[PDB]
Amino acid sequence: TFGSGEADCGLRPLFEKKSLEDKTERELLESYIDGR
Amino acid sequence: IVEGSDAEIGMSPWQVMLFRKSPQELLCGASLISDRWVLTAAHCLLYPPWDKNFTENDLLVRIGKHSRTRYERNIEKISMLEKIYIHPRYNWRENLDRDIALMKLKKPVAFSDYIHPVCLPDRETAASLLQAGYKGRVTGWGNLKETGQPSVLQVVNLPIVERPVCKDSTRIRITDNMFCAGYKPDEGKRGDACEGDSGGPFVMKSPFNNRWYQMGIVSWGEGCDRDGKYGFYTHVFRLKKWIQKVIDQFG
Amino acid sequence: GEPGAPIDYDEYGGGTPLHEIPGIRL
Ligand SMILES: *[C@@H]1O[C@H](CO)[C@@H](O)[C@H](O)[C@H]1NC(C)=O
Ligand code: NA
Repeated sequence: TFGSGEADCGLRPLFEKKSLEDKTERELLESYIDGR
Repeated sequence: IVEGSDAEIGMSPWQVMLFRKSPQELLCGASLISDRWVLTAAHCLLYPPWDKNFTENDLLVRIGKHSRTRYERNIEKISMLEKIYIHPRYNWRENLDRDIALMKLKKPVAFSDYIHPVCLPDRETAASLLQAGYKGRVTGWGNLKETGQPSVLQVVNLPIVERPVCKDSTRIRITDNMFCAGYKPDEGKRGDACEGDSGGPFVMKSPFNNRWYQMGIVSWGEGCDRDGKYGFYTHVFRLKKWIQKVIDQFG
Repeated sequence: GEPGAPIDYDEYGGGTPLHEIPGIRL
């Protein structure tokens, strides 16, 4: 069954797997932090 | 993509190019969800009002690409399609409800630094991330302006928009299988998908497990990057039981 | 904060067509 998909899905070889951030992913993360 | 920037090498390794062989032209974007399955918009393959009706042998996919046009030796991989599956309740007559299709590759593609599948959301991921104001990322080789093709893959980050604002923005009937994204006029920033970006992914990075999830498919808009208009995206999570049914029965 | 899309599943059980809108982007 497909289920959750690839055990390794969504982890990029040149970014997450090397502990390196891309140039704008921080903008995404900041938008996921709520206001007051 | 309007008002985006060049993608970084390896930034979107699930990005797929759907290429029409004759004439030789970009058809649409798509995304890699496993070694033999590609996800796209149904209207990229089937849109009778514009005499569009492609079959498996009309197209080829190109995976691992960055340049729009250059052959990328030892980087890109070409694949042929074994079978296309269009959602049986895709509404081409009206509003593109259920604008989703799966494509099975004849041979599985080898993963690499440049080729790697994106995740599909579970229920908690979808609940935690599909909130107004939260940003996703859209990528593609589509036009740079509404009225102009990029040399390499483009990327733009856009916030999800509240459903009443989406509905007010358009004359079209908006269903629960769609969401909209883009900046409002008052927000200053700009950006949108455009022609040629259809079928590509809207992804979000989970702050819980560090993985990228495909929450949307580029579906339709009105113009590109117009004030007071928003792009519409297929709601992948809401259609995920169909995706799984196809992969389980036919994978 | 407000939900951008419903957390549920499409199940079994009109309006203006997209192609009539000037400048529609498909
Ligand atoms: C698409 O093409 C197939 C095969 O040519 C045809 O049988 C089918 O009726 C077409 N679909 C639509 C919706 O026109
Ligand atoms: Na807009």
